[PDB]
Amino acid sequence: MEMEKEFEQIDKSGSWAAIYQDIRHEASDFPSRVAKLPKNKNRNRYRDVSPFDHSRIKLHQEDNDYINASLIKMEEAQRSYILTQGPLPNTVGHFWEMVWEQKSRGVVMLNRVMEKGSLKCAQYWPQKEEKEMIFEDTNLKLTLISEDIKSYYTVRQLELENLTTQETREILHFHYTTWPDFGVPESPASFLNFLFKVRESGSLSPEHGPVVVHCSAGIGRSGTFCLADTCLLLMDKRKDPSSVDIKKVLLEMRKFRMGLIQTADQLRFSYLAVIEGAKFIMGD
Ligand SMILES: Cn1nccc1C(=O)NCc1cccs1
Repeated sequence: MEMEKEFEQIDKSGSWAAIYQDIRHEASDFPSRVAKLPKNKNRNRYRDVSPFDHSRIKLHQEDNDYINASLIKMEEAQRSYILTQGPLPNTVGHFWEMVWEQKSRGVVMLNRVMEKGSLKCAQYWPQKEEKEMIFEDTNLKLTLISEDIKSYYTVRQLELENLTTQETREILHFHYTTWPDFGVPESPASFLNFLFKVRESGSLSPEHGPVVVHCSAGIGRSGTFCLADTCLLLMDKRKDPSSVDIKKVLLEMRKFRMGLIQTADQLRFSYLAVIEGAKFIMGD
């Protein structure tokens, strides 16, 4: 079926939970043996969220190459994304090592450091220009260059230096700051505006390594971001945009990381975002 009318048909029939459970039943199951080794327990935020072995990002290190991060490679859309958990106190150096080694231009953050009165990820970037951060375990230096605070998101320019070679690179930090502590946003308008700002920066384009996207577990809000982006790109590429099947795209992405889209409310929000986004693209 088309998307917008499949949408109203699920609303009128109140069957979002049943649709979402079907997706969960059909999703791929692949091994995640490296994630479950005992030496990696303090590298995982949640015991039930792990990268598959076949798609995990490897650190360029001979001691321990493990990070909780996955490469989502979308062949028809010609887009790739790295989805990862919010960094932990003992993995902030690994996180920036990955950004460096994978040649990423941008980092997309969809959570606040504290939500619901608890810490959802480490404070992994510097908050003042004159107070830079040094990660001694991976030999990197990170400096805040500029910060632009808007009503729904903040954009930061960061300098990442590899202290071993003295090479430097500019990294863009796109921080969506207004996702509610409970539920999903009422309107997708500010989330779509944010996605378009990430696109306009070049961070999603083929001349750079894959964008790094995270929330707390790296599967819920993070899944919504890449699902909406890929679906809109396919609607632009195909002769028949109504052929794009958001459930099929989501199942394809779940071949690369488990659990993408965590609730039926996030599934409905993803439909809403793609539907509204397709009108603004045109041609309107
Ligand atoms: C050390 N350890 N033993 C078992 C599990 C862990 C662990 O590091 N878990 C992740 C988190 C640490 C602190 C906040 S979340």
